Amino acid sequence: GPHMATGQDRVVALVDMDCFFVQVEQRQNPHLRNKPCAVVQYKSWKGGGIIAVSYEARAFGVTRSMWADDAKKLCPDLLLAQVRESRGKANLTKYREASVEVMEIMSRFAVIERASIDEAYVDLTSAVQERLQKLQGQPISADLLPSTYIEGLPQGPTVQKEGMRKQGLFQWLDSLQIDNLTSPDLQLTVGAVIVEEMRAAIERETGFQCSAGISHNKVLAKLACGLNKPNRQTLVSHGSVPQLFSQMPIRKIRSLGGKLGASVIEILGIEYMGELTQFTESQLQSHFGEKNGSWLYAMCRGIEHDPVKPRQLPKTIGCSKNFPGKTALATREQVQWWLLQLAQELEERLTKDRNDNDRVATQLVVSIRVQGDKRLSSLRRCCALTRYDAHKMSHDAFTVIKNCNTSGIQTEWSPPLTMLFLCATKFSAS
DNA sequence: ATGGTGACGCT
DNA sequence: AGCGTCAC
Ligand SMILES: Nc1ccn([C@H]2C[C@H](O)[C@@H](COP(=O)(O)NP(=O)(O)OP(=O)(O)O)O2)c(=O)n1
Ligand SMILES: [Mg+2]
Ligand SMILES: [Mg+2]
Repeated sequence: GPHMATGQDRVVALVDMDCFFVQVEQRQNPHLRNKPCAVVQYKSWKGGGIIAVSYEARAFGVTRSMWADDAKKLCPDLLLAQVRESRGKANLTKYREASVEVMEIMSRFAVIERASIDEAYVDLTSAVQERLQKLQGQPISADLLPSTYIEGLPQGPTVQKEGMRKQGLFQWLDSLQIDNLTSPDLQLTVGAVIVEEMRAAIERETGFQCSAGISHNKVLAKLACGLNKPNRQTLVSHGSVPQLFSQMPIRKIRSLGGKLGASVIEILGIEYMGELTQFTESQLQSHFGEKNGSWLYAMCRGIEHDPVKPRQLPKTIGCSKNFPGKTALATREQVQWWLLQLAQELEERLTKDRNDNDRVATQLVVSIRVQGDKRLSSLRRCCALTRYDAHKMSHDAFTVIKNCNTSGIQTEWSPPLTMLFLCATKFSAS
């Protein structure tokens, strides 16, 4: 009791852009605003692969990974924006640049951890402590939280979404202990006021809307973020965790959406995150390893210690292309031409990175797939990256992979190559 | 024949 | 080092 850590020591937010690549295209092209629309890559094969989908198009059943020809069957008026193609491949520069817009804004508020192209964690603990000193025990108006949901409320003793949101917010604020600066719930609430300001800045300065979660750790903030997406933010308090977890499928928690989470379900015979509380730490460690068992034991109680890492920039800059089915690369000339395309895009991105960010990459990782292997990568080889030169990079890549070629005949490639990937890594200051 | 990414863990 | 998992 008096020695039981409750994992209420930090205020962490996760900001996640709404339908991000679609909003980038809608900002650019006003004709796509407030329409069913999707972003597609590669138009020739079944109208292109959908990679992002506006909320209006989601209502028709359009999803990511669908072919656009198929999505048009569900939504005949779907509008499409296509990813740029340069050097024979999809080029994601525009989305990378839009991501820097958002991340630079967020960084004004707090140090961020870039978790993906469209989301960042924020450790707001310090900012909250400072704002609590100005909010000199004065209560927090609902007007300061105009887009905030308090998960689990309203509860206890209006049939529209906004009415429910407000009732829940009022319950929460009416019970809050504003005179106590160390109250975790108070800290979260001030965290949420800060996130409202951050989200308004993002929208004002970019035109982009986003969702956010506010809780005491990354996993709860991420989970919270998705509860009321789009264009809303969600506060998940420590106290909300038992009910929230009681019906929360295990696969919804970050890192449990794959084989480990499946093994939790299978081995333990459970379905919901809350059901984990019934195992000892040692029991969990015995099935899932020391690190995972300890993490699960705490996480099912709403407790996690993973810090928000101070890192705004990607640690790797990579370029890849798949060559599926019959397009697989079967000649040495093909392999070299495409290694060069990749190397050229990579050179351009690396040169810009070095000018903007005062660093240089030092290692080149070369990864390939051969026809017939059913693993993402078949083979990964590193070499030194000593010059930002596409012909050098492409020549070196070829050098480190050429003995994969089981062909006797000189100019053929066997088995043919279904993927090429160049990744610049091991950055140093410059 | 979603594809083109990116972070991190294990041995 | 090279392989694997998990995810946006
Ligand atoms: N498999 C995936 C997942 C994401 N992305 C890109 C396109 C997305 O717009 C963007 C962000 O991913 P996301 O957050 O998973 N989804 P998105 O922002 O489109 O919609 P929301 O559900 O977040 O509103 O990354 C991708 O290209 N391939
Ligand atoms: Mg998003
Ligand atoms: Mg995201």
